Amino acid sequence: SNADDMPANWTKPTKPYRVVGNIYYVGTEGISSWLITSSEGHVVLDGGPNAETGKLVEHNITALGFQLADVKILINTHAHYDHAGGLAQLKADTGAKLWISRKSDRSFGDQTKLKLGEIAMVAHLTPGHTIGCTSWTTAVVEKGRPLTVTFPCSLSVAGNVLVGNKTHRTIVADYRASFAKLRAIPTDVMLPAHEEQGNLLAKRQKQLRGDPNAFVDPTELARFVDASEAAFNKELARQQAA
Ligand SMILES: [Cl-]
Ligand SMILES: [Cl-]
Ligand SMILES: [Mg+2]
Ligand code: NI
Ligand SMILES: [Zn+2]
Ligand SMILES: [Zn+2]
Ligand SMILES: [Zn+2]
Repeated sequence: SNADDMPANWTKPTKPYRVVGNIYYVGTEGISSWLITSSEGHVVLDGGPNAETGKLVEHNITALGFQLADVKILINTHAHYDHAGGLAQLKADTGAKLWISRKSDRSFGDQTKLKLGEIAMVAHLTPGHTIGCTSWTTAVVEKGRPLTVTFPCSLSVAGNVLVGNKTHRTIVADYRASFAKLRAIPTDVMLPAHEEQGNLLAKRQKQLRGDPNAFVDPTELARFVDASEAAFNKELARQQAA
């Protein structure tokens, strides 16, 4: 069965940086983690694949000039190890409250609003890969220009049973509804959970060369959903033939 070897870049350090507005990238080369800041405290979304990368996230937060003690809320895209594995370490070292859609401190439902000072975020449940998959949205202002931001879950089909799933019986219908929900979200800035899903490394280089809108592409979430759904369709067709 699945050997769960980790691609090398999932645990490879990369320099943290400001993306847009009050959103900062603090993850690894391959696995995203995001710091969203306010004068009343910060949110961290995802923690990388293990306790060691959770420590790396901590040090990226403080390398950007912020205080770890000011992290107040931890959130998640989906609760598998590659995105959630570092959250327990961050929880222990920050005393922050861990939000997880229904060890967690608060459950939440679809359209839940998270507010912390200037931070306003909205959870959009996007079940499929797991029943708890959560995509997050927010908005920022960058050089006086308003921008909408979406943190989609991974839209993965890795290890999913799509025909005769006895656990998640509605899995195919959930995926298809989640695809539709994500398409219906206007999104100037898509910030995905894996580097290759957003070309984040190359965008960071564009930014260092002076591109002020390197992360802005209002068509990208539609293109990501379309690509994830094509891969979903292919895997579904394979499992149906077998
Ligand atoms: Cl996913
Ligand atoms: Cl994934
Ligand atoms: Mg827009
Ligand atoms: Ni389309
Ligand atoms: Zn997963
Ligand atoms: Zn992943
Ligand atoms: Zn998902």
